[PDB]
Amino acid sequence: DAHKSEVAHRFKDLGEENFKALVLIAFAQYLQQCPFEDHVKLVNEVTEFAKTCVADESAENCDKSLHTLFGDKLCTVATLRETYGEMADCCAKQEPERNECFLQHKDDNPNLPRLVRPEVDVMCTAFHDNEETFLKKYLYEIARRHPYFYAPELLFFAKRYKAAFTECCQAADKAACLLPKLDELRDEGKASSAKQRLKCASLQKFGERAFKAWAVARLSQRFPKAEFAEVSKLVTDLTKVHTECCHGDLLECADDRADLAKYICENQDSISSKLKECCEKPLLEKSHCIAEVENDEMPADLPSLAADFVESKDVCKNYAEAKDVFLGMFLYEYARRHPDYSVVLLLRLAKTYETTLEKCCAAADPHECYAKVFDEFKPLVEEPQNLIKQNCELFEQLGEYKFQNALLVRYTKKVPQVSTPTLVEVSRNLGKVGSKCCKHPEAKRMPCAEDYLSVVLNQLCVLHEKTPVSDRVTKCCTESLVNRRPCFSALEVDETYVPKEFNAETFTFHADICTLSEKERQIKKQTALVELVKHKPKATKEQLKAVMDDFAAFVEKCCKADDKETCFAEEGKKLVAASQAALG
Ligand SMILES: CCCCCCCCCCCCCC(=O)O
Ligand SMILES: CCCCCCCCCCCCCC(=O)O
Ligand SMILES: CCCCCCCCCCCCCC(=O)O
Ligand SMILES: CCCCCCCCCCCCCC(=O)O
Ligand SMILES: CCCCCCCCCCCCCC(=O)O
Ligand SMILES: CCCCCCCCCCCCCC(=O)O
Ligand SMILES: CCCCCCCCCCCCCC(=O)O
Ligand SMILES: CCCCCCCCCCCCCC(=O)O
Ligand SMILES: CCCCCCCCCCCCCC(=O)O
Ligand SMILES: CCCCCCCCCCCCCC(=O)O
Ligand SMILES: [Co+2]
Ligand SMILES: [Co+2]
Ligand SMILES: [Co+2]
Ligand SMILES: [Co+2]
Repeated sequence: DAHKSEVAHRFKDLGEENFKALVLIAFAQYLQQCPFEDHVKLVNEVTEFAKTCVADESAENCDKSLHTLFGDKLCTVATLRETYGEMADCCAKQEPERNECFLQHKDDNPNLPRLVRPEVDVMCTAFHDNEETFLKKYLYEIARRHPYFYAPELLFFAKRYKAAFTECCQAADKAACLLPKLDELRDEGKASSAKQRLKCASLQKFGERAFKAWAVARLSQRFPKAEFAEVSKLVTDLTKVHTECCHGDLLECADDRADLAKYICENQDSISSKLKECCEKPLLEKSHCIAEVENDEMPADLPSLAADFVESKDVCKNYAEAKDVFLGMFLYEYARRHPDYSVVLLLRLAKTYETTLEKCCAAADPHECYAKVFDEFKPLVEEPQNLIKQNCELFEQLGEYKFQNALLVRYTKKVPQVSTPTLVEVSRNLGKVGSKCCKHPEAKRMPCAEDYLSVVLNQLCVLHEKTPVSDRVTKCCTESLVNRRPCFSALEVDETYVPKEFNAETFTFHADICTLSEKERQIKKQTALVELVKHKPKATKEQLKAVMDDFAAFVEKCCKADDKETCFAEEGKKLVAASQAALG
């Protein structure tokens, strides 16, 4: 509907709850150093003003744009120059430039102390006694630490956090219930943040064409019944939405997503049969629902790709008159028939086909030259499939924890220069990827692995390039995204590496380990295993196994011993000397 007041407009569309939550997020992301109660006050002022406008749109300042009003509120902050320095100078600018000014002065890494997780009982009491304040303080705390995380997506995590507390605080064992859930949500939060940045970094580092190629592949998988023309229309729209979201303006990004959501829901008949329930959903949820929609089933009578792309005599002619449209159609056709492939695999095939057409269409006899291009696809398809069966079989033999340890040893041996915390975190996450994706049937394993492997390898690459230690990791991280995982898969053992000198404190343990959680204990042991491998990198899988066995016995025994701490000391020096002798 037409509206005199934009803020009254947004308010009625979102509802009061979502509005108040998003305003809090927006303020926390722009003013990261201001305390909670000042933010609560601002939220309440903006919210009370919104409701003035809902009641009377002819009221003072209700006609103003939400950008103008938002900037106006920031500029009423007293300590703005004293706290944010030159951000105060934004206030001397007219509104087109002012929001741009403010947006540039967001601090990606604010110097804020790590957010500590309270005990389960204190959280549950806080949740019980003061639900609104509990949940909003933390929304504030997370938003100010993540100024670029898309606010509506953060709102969606907050609701799952709320759900976890509702269930687990009434449980018999609260901590056994709650802490796994909070660990999952944190992982998904770190993953969502990873993807968002990775989209923008891909788009800038590699450009639209490659971005669109990725999108063609994925949308053809999701929507195999759609005609190429429609897919291409969605890709073009999807590419522009990303472009404007990567600039970081919330309203712009939200409006764009909701336009694309609106388009897709009006054209369900031309896109997918799986959009129905998504398209009934309210504003913020609809775009989010559509992003996570499941693959539609493929049409029945699908011709072979050979006809248009190998056997036609007009392959070169059709290619030459529009190369990207032709390659787009190739990718569209291949992808829609193969939801079981990774997008990157599909892009490798499309790039192979491109390379082949480029040379073969310049040969005296093209039709001959390019007649067996589909043979080049066999190894490309094989390579990821092999690793899947190979890792998921090993996962089934060992279980998550020991699978993780198998990885620790493998990757420490390959890149021993990486810091111990990084190797532990990456190997654990890689372990979970196996734990999650290996449970799927074959058809679903490769897309699963690609998605989760993408965020884990992003997190590694992000960590690494802030503190570089290995050129080989650098090369894998700075390569094309299509080649990133194969580059990492190709890393060999570093036979050059000179062992880390012995540090007795690293391999001394204490009685505290017995009472720690399964998670925390595993981490202390995994830390030690990395260091063991770094100190003895020529140790055989079987030699380490013997040390790992003796260590298990050491823990088990000293955790039943009366005097725990002298056990750990006395037996500990024994295990260490024996191990040193063993691994010589
Ligand atoms: C989107 C966030 C909304 C509210 C979140 C409430 C959760 C608070 C408990 C976790 C605090 C420490 C962070 C963590 O390790 O999980
Ligand atoms: C520890 C806070 C977890 C909150 C999860 C919601 C999404 C926020 C983005 C990523 C949060 C954790 C990032 C970090 O470890 O610094
Ligand atoms: C290039 C600066 C504007 C950033 C645009 C925001 C959208 C991307 C969200 C990424 C959040 C993670 C933070 C980071 O990795 O820098
Ligand atoms: C709604 C987003 C779908 C279209 C994605 C655009 C192409 C960018 C691909 C590069 C980033 C990969 C991250 C991921 O696996 O999600
Ligand atoms: C950086 C490599 C990205 C993948 C390259 C695949 C090449 C074949 C696809 C050509 C681009 C199609 C773009 C489109 O029409 O949407
Ligand atoms: C884009 C810069 C200013 C953003 C903050 C404006 C103040 C209201 C925020 C909440 C309402 C809009 C949220 C949305 O539609 O996604
Ligand atoms: C696979 C179907 C595509 C439809 C998704 C529409 C939403 C556009 C994505 C824009 C990304 C903004 C950042 C984010 O929400 O993570
Ligand atoms: C580290 C164990 C993860 C569990 C699954 C193994 C993944 C191996 C295949 C990787 C495929 C990703 C997509 C691709 O590069 O084509
Ligand atoms: C510091 C750790 C770097 C090494 C870990 C990255 C490698 C994981 C990607 C591939 C995992 C499944 C297939 C494979 O292991 O080749
Ligand atoms: C050569 C230096 C002395 C080594 C002392 C033993 C430390 C290695 C134990 C860590 C691995 C145990 C993990 C497990 O399988 O539970
Ligand atoms: Co309207
Ligand atoms: Co009660
Ligand atoms: Co625009
Ligand atoms: Co080198």
